[PDB]
Amino acid sequence: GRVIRGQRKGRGSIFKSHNHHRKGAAKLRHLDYCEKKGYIKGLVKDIIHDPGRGAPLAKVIFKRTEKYGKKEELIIASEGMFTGQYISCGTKAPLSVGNILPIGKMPEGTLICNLEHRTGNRGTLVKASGCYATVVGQSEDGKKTKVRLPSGAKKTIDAKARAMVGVVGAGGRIDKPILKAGVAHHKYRVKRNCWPKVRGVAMNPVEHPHGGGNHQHIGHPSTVSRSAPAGQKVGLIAARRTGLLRG
RNA sequence: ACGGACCAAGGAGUCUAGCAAAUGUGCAAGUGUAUAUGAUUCUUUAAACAUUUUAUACGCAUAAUUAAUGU
RNA sequence: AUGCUUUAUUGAGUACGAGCAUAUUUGGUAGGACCCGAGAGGCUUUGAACUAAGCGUGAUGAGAUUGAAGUCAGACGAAAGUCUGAUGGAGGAUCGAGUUGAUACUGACGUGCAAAUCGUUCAUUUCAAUCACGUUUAGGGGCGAAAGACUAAUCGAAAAGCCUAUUAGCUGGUUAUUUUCGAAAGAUCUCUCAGGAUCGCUGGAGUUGAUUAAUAUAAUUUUACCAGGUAGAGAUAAUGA
RNA sequence: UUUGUGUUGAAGCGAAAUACGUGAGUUUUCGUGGAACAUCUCCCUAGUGCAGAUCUUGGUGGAAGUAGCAACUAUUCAAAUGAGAACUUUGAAGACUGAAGUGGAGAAGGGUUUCUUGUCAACUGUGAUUGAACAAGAGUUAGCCGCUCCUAAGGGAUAGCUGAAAAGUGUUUAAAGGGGUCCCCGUCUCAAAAGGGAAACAGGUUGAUAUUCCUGUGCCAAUAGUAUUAUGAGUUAGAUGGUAACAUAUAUAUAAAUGAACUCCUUUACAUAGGCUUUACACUCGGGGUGCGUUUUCUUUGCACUUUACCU
RNA sequence: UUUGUUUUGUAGCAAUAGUAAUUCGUAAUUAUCCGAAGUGGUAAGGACUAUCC
RNA sequence: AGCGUACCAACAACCGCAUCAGGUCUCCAAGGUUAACAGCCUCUGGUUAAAUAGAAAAAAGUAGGUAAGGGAAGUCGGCAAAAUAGAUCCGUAACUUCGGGAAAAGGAUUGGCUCUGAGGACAUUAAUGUUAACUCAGAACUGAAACGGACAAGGGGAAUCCGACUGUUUAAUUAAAACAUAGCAUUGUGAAAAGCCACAACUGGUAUUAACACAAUGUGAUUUCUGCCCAGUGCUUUGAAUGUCAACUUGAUGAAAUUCAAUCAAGCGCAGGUAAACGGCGGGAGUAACUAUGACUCUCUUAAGGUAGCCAAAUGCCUCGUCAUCUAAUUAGUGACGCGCAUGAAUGGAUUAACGAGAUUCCCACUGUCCCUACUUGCUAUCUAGCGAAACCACAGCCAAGGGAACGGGCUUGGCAAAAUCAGCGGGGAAAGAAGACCCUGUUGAGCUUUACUCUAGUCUGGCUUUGUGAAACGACUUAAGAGGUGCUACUUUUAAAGUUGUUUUACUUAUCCAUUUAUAGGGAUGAAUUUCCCAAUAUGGAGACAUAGCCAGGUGGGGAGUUUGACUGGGGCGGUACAUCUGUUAAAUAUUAACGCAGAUGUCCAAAGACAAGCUCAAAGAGAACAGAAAUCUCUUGUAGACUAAAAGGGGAAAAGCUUGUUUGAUUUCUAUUUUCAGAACAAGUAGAAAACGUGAAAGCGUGGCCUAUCGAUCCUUUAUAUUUGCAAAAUGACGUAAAUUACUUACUACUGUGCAUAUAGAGGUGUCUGAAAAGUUACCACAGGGAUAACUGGCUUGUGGCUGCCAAGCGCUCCUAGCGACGUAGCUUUUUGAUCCUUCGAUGUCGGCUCUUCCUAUCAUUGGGACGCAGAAGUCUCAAAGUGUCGGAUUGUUCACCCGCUAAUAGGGAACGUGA
RNA sequence: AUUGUGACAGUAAUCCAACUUGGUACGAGAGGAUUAGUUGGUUCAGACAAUUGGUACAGCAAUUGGUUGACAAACCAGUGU
Ligand SMILES: [Mg+2]
Ligand SMILES: [Mg+2]
Ligand SMILES: [Mg+2]
Ligand SMILES: [Mg+2]
Ligand SMILES: [Mg+2]
Ligand SMILES: [Mg+2]
Ligand SMILES: [Mg+2]
Ligand SMILES: [Mg+2]
Ligand SMILES: [Mg+2]
Ligand SMILES: [Mg+2]
Ligand SMILES: [Mg+2]
Ligand SMILES: [Mg+2]
Ligand SMILES: [Mg+2]
Ligand SMILES: [Mg+2]
Ligand SMILES: [Mg+2]
Ligand SMILES: [Mg+2]
Ligand SMILES: [Mg+2]
Ligand SMILES: [Mg+2]
Ligand SMILES: [Mg+2]
Ligand SMILES: [Mg+2]
Ligand SMILES: [Mg+2]
Ligand SMILES: [Mg+2]
Ligand SMILES: [Mg+2]
Ligand SMILES: [Mg+2]
Ligand SMILES: [Mg+2]
Ligand SMILES: [Mg+2]
Ligand SMILES: [Mg+2]
Ligand SMILES: [Mg+2]
Ligand SMILES: [Mg+2]
Ligand SMILES: [Mg+2]
Ligand SMILES: [Mg+2]
Ligand SMILES: [Mg+2]
Ligand SMILES: [Mg+2]
Ligand SMILES: [Mg+2]
Ligand SMILES: [Mg+2]
Ligand SMILES: [Mg+2]
Ligand SMILES: [Mg+2]
Ligand SMILES: [Mg+2]
Ligand SMILES: [Mg+2]
Ligand SMILES: [Mg+2]
Ligand SMILES: [Mg+2]
Ligand SMILES: [Mg+2]
Ligand SMILES: [Mg+2]
Ligand SMILES: [Mg+2]
Ligand SMILES: [Mg+2]
Ligand SMILES: [Mg+2]
Ligand SMILES: [Mg+2]
Ligand SMILES: [Mg+2]
Ligand SMILES: [Mg+2]
Ligand SMILES: [Mg+2]
Ligand SMILES: [Mg+2]
Ligand SMILES: [Mg+2]
Ligand SMILES: [Mg+2]
Ligand SMILES: [Mg+2]
Ligand SMILES: [Mg+2]
Ligand SMILES: [Mg+2]
Ligand SMILES: [Mg+2]
Ligand SMILES: [Mg+2]
Ligand SMILES: [Mg+2]
Ligand SMILES: [Mg+2]
Ligand SMILES: [Mg+2]
Ligand SMILES: [Mg+2]
Ligand SMILES: [Mg+2]
Ligand SMILES: [Mg+2]
Ligand SMILES: [Mg+2]
Ligand SMILES: [Mg+2]
Ligand SMILES: [Mg+2]
Ligand SMILES: [Mg+2]
Ligand SMILES: [Mg+2]
Ligand SMILES: [Mg+2]
Ligand SMILES: [Mg+2]
Ligand SMILES: [Mg+2]
Ligand SMILES: [Mg+2]
Ligand SMILES: [Mg+2]
Ligand SMILES: [Mg+2]
Ligand SMILES: [Mg+2]
Ligand SMILES: [Mg+2]
Ligand SMILES: [Mg+2]
Ligand SMILES: [Mg+2]
Ligand SMILES: [Mg+2]
Ligand SMILES: [Mg+2]
Ligand SMILES: [Mg+2]
Ligand SMILES: [Mg+2]
Ligand SMILES: [Mg+2]
Ligand SMILES: [Mg+2]
Ligand SMILES: [Mg+2]
Ligand SMILES: [Mg+2]
Ligand SMILES: [Mg+2]
Ligand SMILES: [Mg+2]
Ligand SMILES: [Mg+2]
Ligand SMILES: [Mg+2]
Ligand SMILES: [Mg+2]
Ligand SMILES: [Mg+2]
Ligand SMILES: [Mg+2]
Ligand SMILES: [Mg+2]
Ligand SMILES: [Mg+2]
Ligand SMILES: [Mg+2]
Ligand SMILES: [Mg+2]
Repeated sequence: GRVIRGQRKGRGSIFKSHNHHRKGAAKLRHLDYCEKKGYIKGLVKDIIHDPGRGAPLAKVIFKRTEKYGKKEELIIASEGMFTGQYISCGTKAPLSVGNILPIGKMPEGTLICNLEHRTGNRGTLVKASGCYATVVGQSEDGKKTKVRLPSGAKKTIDAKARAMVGVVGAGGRIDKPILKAGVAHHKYRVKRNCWPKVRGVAMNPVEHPHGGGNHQHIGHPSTVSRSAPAGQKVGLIAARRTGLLRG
């Protein structure tokens, strides 16, 4: 047989990310003395667009505290921020949209985004456009905070980790029909080489488990086990259930 | 039924190991001078000549049979 | 126990030794093995000047048609709203040169101009558009809007050199004269039925005999003796009609 | 081993014989040839005897003076040269290409095919005096056109870590290297003759080069120390005008309006579609001047020329 | 510092160059190089409007 | 400063083997007509050359043009060609996703010349002057009624099938209904200990990412829908109640090696979920006031019994289904019907405007497709001067028949047969090209698949090491309180003490691992910014002896590797076993003898159905005896086997080989000579005997399985029996046994000597392909060596079947065998049907039908001349000589065949390699 | 060089209609021949061009675009139409 299409992606030759015009990685600010004792405030200079990403980025300027000079950050922007705005980051910053606070000082019900799942991590969890989380519970002895992730899962975090108040901007962009093949050609042109897609039952047996036959059918159960080797896991992977959902 | 338009040159049961039968030769209860060494051997000679100054190198034969101690 | 005894059975055993060395020929075995002949397998290297996909930097598409939202004006109407004229320039919109392709004649040619060309006809031109140079991906691997397609006239596994004079129960060939003898195409076993081993049929060596109109001998008769259930017959004898 | 032939002609080859043998073959004559050749007296030895294998290499036939020498509209008259002109040169005709040209200028690829002179053994599928064939000599000139410098998609390396090595990765805890006077910054190197980017124009000139040569007029970059003269400005440690938007150094030449560490910004620097508008090049009309053409008839007529670069 | 001009200059380069003509012996002269408008083919600049999961 | 600078850029300087009609990237761009850088003509610049020229000019070709009357009658099919086209002014249906359809369909006009009208700017005063530039309307005249005059330039309409649309594809035979697509649905994953994927290892891709994300599948716009089944196969969830399931570990025994036990791994099992997972979704019988039908009922039965829909559909064999319509005539088209061989719901069902170099039917226009051909132009062909190849070639080229390897140029017998040469042509040379690609064979391959055989990367699970420091709690070996029984003894029975060892559960930080940074302040209270108080004196943060890593062990594992997938055979395959055996016959009177010949049997059975002895006589019939009868049990007569003897068939058997009794284990251990098959090998199955111990009978005797002919198995390995026989490579193991003697290394004698293993001899565990390999499929993507030893055509022998012709006379014909016929039976002929066979061809004889063209036959349809009738005439029927002359136009189908509409004089049947593809 | 003989080989014509005979023969009626004659036609064969039609790069005329200054005369657009 021949190596399957999904196996070739791990070599990373024509399947690497398309990133010529991207603007940089979005991080929080590095944890230091100011955000551990008081707070520090930086000024929003511009909201810009990142070619591969749905959400927009804010360009925000802080003033160096250990030397004379200015410093730059790129941060996922929450819906409501404007150019000319001052935001404040630290353990003692007030509760307002756009500030960055430790999650252990937020009351129950607050909507947060751009969260650290470990302290000092510089933000990993809630980042896609239109997404938010919810603070659901606080530990009685401190030290622990409970949140509800966009997928619906519940997760307990260290209570010193940081997050931004508000929701990710540019929300609602999965409600417009794409409606044309060329529109999707332009969409993935700036992401990676994953489109269009030929389906397995239309191939020959050498190159897919679904190939061959005189009638274009699968011929074997399409739910495969978690333990199958690389060239064989191709249908529905370790599915607990199939068919239309009814609840 | 297949190969062959014509002419000249080339073109296919051999070599080595190991066994047997047949036949020629030498000696004969024996037979074969191994590897070496010797010599008034040294164009030929890489051939030929020699054998350690009641005489235990080795092979095959002179005795068979049995899993075997053995006989 | 220095085991004994006629027993019976077995040995490639014994009963006053024949062997060893050496030419040559022939037979069967291994080797390139009488000569020339695969489809394949393995080890190590070369190629993206063609073509496939991604990426960087640049360049290119005569002319014409249609007329979306927005805007100005006029007419109705109690409100809500509705009618007519112009302006405007949207769309994987329409026709069509060039460019990019290849529907039909199942046309020409088919010892071609050409190892895919020529003529007319046809599809396509603001977009999933076309071209150049640079750059990434290398063989059981790559690339594929998917035809087992393409990867230098080579792809249901590229090209180059070695292992290698690989192996073939199968096709083809196998070179001076005269003289003498002269077949088999049955049989047994066989992953055996286009093969092989074994018997039979043939040749060549050698000894023992006969050479005494004898004896041994004979695909022949005669004399003596033996065994048989086919042709014929029977159905009033058995069985079955 | 024996015993023989040859310049008074060996081997080989061609045609033969009142010749021998059942036969394969021996033997001899004449011609050509010009230097070696046998042994049958008996033995030894081998890469030792061809009609074929779509056998191997080389040479030669019938087919046969045959198939054929058909795209791209098309040729004619006279003269020169020459041994010899349908396809070399000159003049006169009739025509084609028709700016999306067999017109001009470059890239990839080629490497002297370029030029002048000579010249025809072979080639230029008919001819050939022609030619990109053959021979002998020549010809390519830059501060301003390019490369060279920058960085891109990317390639190769360093430290470390893997692996027997060959090789694979490329900061993954390097006392990394460099630069601003001791302190700061901080891996190296290559990859674009269409992307970024100091600076030039016109006329003339050769058989063959030209924004490169000649003539004239300009521009850009660089230029160390010491003095001396000259130009100009400023305080007698740094000038003025305007209410403002902002402006001012015109000396051969608008050259000078202080400003260290440290810090911020701008230019380089950027997609597509649609119409409106401006300037330059292009084309056209009517006057003036100059040359040419038609002219039985008509035509104050038909055609050509009437130009002006960078730089200040 | 105000006017039609006393007046020149193709603003300098620049006519000394180029082009089209007419003469003079086997290289020199001389004359011209100037008045008003249309069409929109190509190129570049300007101020704008629109499109993008 | 250094390096480049000539020339070509295709037209002969480049690549294509060449001076090849091919391929190959950028910039400049005039006049006329026009919307136009289109087409046609022209000025500047370039050229007048092409591997040749002259003459002639017929067949045939190739590229073109025209054609009276008809108008698709041609053909599989309107293939090719024709018709239409620019602008302006009118007029436009069904249907529809309201955007379209649309250039729908249709109608009228257009030259030239002479005129009229309408559209701007500027500067002096509603007046006056100076000046453009191209468009658009109207009118009169005019001409062989012509005018987008050349160039350029849509045919349209009514319907059916498929795909929604723009897009993509097999470079060089397939451009599509195939792929893609938006829309819809399902699955996995909260992260540097995560999902999917790469790598030998170290390390990487997605990732400059974070559920509105990345990854893996299916279906394929909109509209309206998406039924029932979790039994099977997959996937997935719970676990010490729970069976099975490794290493390690612990215990018991033993001199030890061993041996025997026990225990919370994952898997499977047990118990659930899931169909927009793979997939599935029934028969029989009766019944309503005429028939017919079956709302209704009864019955078998599944995990569930095909629901909404839809149909002789690109899906229906029968089939050219039945009805209607379209035509003159319809295997075609459309609309209906439905027990549908074998329709059906994201394997998507049913529809659908717009779109398409997609598949089909009809209508108008148009025409040389056709009736039915003719004429004409260029370039070839032709003759000449120059120049000048190749394929192919056993030898060569007239026929008829014969025989022959069954189709001859050569052989036999005949016909005949007279130099040399030019141009055409396609009957033959079973013509050329290529070691047949279909079929079979080979102990020759390869690609692909899987619940074929054997393995393997990856992945999941357990142990040991890496691996340090404290604590607690439950066990278990080591002690003390008992119901009982047992023959002192020998064993379970109640609650803390013993030292150690173990599960498990926590705490610590320094091993180990991860993250962030410029390793930049010890814990609490849309200007510029640089020369306080209290509390204590490993860069930081997060995990932590768990991960990770190394060795070993178990599960899963077509993702991957290697290999296999019998023989016979009226071709192979499917069937069967004729593959190891046995009875009768074919078998031709010794013996042997074939076929997928004929009628059958075998892989067993028996403590007696084996051995011996004695007594007895069987099947059946007749007569007779209470219930008793056709048959119960009793006597008597007759009785050559007509019974019985395990199982096929054949042979044998009467004081027995059969039945009934009595006693028994000869169905026992060892050895020879030999018969059957046959090589005169094995196995196996038999015959005659010898040595030993026994049974039976009074005894002579008989007995080594079954009255005779079938009833079965090598090497290697394993397993139990036998022995006064052996071994384990320098030696010993009963035993210092028995006698002496010591002052010890003393002397002599003996059949009998550790665990475990090996070995000799005998039986058993099995190979049925039976003289004995551990073995699944597919190839329509295909390879190689061969085969006319072997299939798919023509030809050859045969003639069952197919077709045609005879003989006899029951009966038909009102009557009457034979005008015309002829049942029950019988003899032939032909090779225009289909079979049977396998002789020729597999280093190749082109495989259906039509079109075209010639010739042959007669078994005569018409035309010529006759005979007979159940013959008035007319019209016909049977038959003789006879092959001279004819034997058509169309609708449907690829058709041969068939069927219908027509005309005719009649619309006969056949052959020539199933005549005829250079 | 003219005119001839002619062995042998090839060979060619075919079928139909109407009318008269005749509403006759025959027949109860209904119906209704043969044969011969006349005038035409189908298929085939061998020629031919007075008439009709087809054909055009003899010829004459008309005309679109372009080009010679105009008229006249012409030419190009592979045969412009
Ligand atoms: Mg496919
Ligand atoms: Mg597979
Ligand atoms: Mg499908
Ligand atoms: Mg052969
Ligand atoms: Mg041949
Ligand atoms: Mg030779
Ligand atoms: Mg000898
Ligand atoms: Mg060989
Ligand atoms: Mg192999
Ligand atoms: Mg390339
Ligand atoms: Mg590319
Ligand atoms: Mg379009
Ligand atoms: Mg073509
Ligand atoms: Mg063709
Ligand atoms: Mg396929
Ligand atoms: Mg070989
Ligand atoms: Mg003889
Ligand atoms: Mg053979
Ligand atoms: Mg007998
Ligand atoms: Mg008889
Ligand atoms: Mg000699
Ligand atoms: Mg000499
Ligand atoms: Mg030889
Ligand atoms: Mg030869
Ligand atoms: Mg010729
Ligand atoms: Mg020439
Ligand atoms: Mg032309
Ligand atoms: Mg021209
Ligand atoms: Mg043009
Ligand atoms: Mg030259
Ligand atoms: Mg020259
Ligand atoms: Mg020549
Ligand atoms: Mg030269
Ligand atoms: Mg420069
Ligand atoms: Mg880079
Ligand atoms: Mg560089
Ligand atoms: Mg540049
Ligand atoms: Mg030059
Ligand atoms: Mg130069
Ligand atoms: Mg040059
Ligand atoms: Mg080459
Ligand atoms: Mg060329
Ligand atoms: Mg040429
Ligand atoms: Mg012609
Ligand atoms: Mg005409
Ligand atoms: Mg006509
Ligand atoms: Mg028809
Ligand atoms: Mg027809
Ligand atoms: Mg057509
Ligand atoms: Mg329509
Ligand atoms: Mg489509
Ligand atoms: Mg399309
Ligand atoms: Mg193709
Ligand atoms: Mg095609
Ligand atoms: Mg599809
Ligand atoms: Mg999809
Ligand atoms: Mg659909
Ligand atoms: Mg289930
Ligand atoms: Mg378990
Ligand atoms: Mg199925
Ligand atoms: Mg139904
Ligand atoms: Mg239908
Ligand atoms: Mg029809
Ligand atoms: Mg079904
Ligand atoms: Mg369903
Ligand atoms: Mg289905
Ligand atoms: Mg010619
Ligand atoms: Mg030749
Ligand atoms: Mg013949
Ligand atoms: Mg022949
Ligand atoms: Mg003859
Ligand atoms: Mg022929
Ligand atoms: Mg073959
Ligand atoms: Mg072959
Ligand atoms: Mg294989
Ligand atoms: Mg496999
Ligand atoms: Mg077979
Ligand atoms: Mg006999
Ligand atoms: Mg008897
Ligand atoms: Mg008895
Ligand atoms: Mg018995
Ligand atoms: Mg066998
Ligand atoms: Mg056998
Ligand atoms: Mg296979
Ligand atoms: Mg045969
Ligand atoms: Mg017959
Ligand atoms: Mg042949
Ligand atoms: Mg052939
Ligand atoms: Mg043939
Ligand atoms: Mg008749
Ligand atoms: Mg008849
Ligand atoms: Mg035929
Ligand atoms: Mg026949
Ligand atoms: Mg053909
Ligand atoms: Mg045919
Ligand atoms: Mg033929
Ligand atoms: Mg006429
Ligand atoms: Mg005429």
